[PDB]
Amino acid sequence: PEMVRGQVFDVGPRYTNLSYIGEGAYGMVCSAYDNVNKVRVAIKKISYCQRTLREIKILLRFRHENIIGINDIIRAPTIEQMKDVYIVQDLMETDLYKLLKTQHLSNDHICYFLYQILRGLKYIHSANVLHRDLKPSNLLLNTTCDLKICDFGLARVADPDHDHTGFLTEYVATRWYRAPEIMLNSKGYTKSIDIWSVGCILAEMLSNRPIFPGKHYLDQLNHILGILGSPSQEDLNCIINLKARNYLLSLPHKNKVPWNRLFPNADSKALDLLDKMLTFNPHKRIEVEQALAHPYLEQYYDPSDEPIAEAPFKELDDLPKEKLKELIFEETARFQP
Ligand SMILES: *CCC(=O)Nc1cc(C)on1
Ligand SMILES: *CCC(=O)Nc1cc(C)on1
Ligand SMILES: CCC(=O)Nc1cc(C)on1
Repeated sequence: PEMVRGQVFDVGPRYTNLSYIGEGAYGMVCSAYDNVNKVRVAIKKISYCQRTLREIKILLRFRHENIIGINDIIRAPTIEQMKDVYIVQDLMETDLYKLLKTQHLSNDHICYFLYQILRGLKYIHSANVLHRDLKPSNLLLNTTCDLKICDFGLARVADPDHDHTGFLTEYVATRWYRAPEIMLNSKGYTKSIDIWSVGCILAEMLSNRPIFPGKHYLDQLNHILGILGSPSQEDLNCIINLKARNYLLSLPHKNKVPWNRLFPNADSKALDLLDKMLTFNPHKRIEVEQALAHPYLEQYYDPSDEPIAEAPFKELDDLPKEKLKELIFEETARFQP
């Protein structure tokens, strides 16, 4: 079996000429030459977690141009022998995190990237799925700037009727992209949580810097309020939880920072859409289909070419380890000879 940085990376004879790419959310990732399709591919070693089963089930069900697919899964032929799982995907030149660290984006690139994010998100939301961890590093790009959403490890089926929670409830997803309501009264079980993340991504494309780089849980909220300003009476009245509402009432009045002052070189239509995605009240926040129909995206908008899922998708953290391993074995069976 082939080895990489003194660690087993056992992808069988189909995949050769490994090159270390780096570490991702799951472990070691290499490119390899796929001797069947005659192209280099990306391979991630997984070494279970409910997140692995969630990713695999979702990615195998979805089929969309702006969502990363699974090309192949490598594992031992039996549960008893199965230790590692290798997930083979299209090799992508880069991701939006790397690109923003190094490259200024043209307005045309920002518009095209945002279109493709929203086009992919339309499909995810049409399947009643929430991604819940949208951020630049989870947006892959190829050499021609085709964009694909990845990492469904934190995804959930939407459940708005069970979204309410108390103030300061702990949350898993990446802090800088969390909607204000996560810190106040929301479990992140509604589609509006993903639109906020997209808004944060758009702002980050406009300036190459994260818009709300909070250093800890509550500081994230105070970055958001530092730009949006104090919520209105109406928006406060929507927060029925007293601890959350009284926290907000305790704060000094903060003025809204105009978007054109934060992003003086931005397209005005981009800033109108940004405003609508970064709305404090999640009930007032623009939805994915409205965002696609926004004038900023008029060059691209074509709802007949923005497909939806054939059916809604449909738990994991309630199962013992032996049960989760058995389920991963079953979900990956289709790739065996
Ligand atoms: C879905 C995100 C992803 O695949 N990212 C990644 C892989 C590597 C090696 O670094 N980032
Ligand atoms: C708290 C009341 C509220 O904001 N609800 C609401 C607003 C909109 C557009 O839809 N529901
Ligand atoms: C599917 C994942 C992927 O292609 N990841 C890569 C590729 C390069 C370079 O950097 N990350």
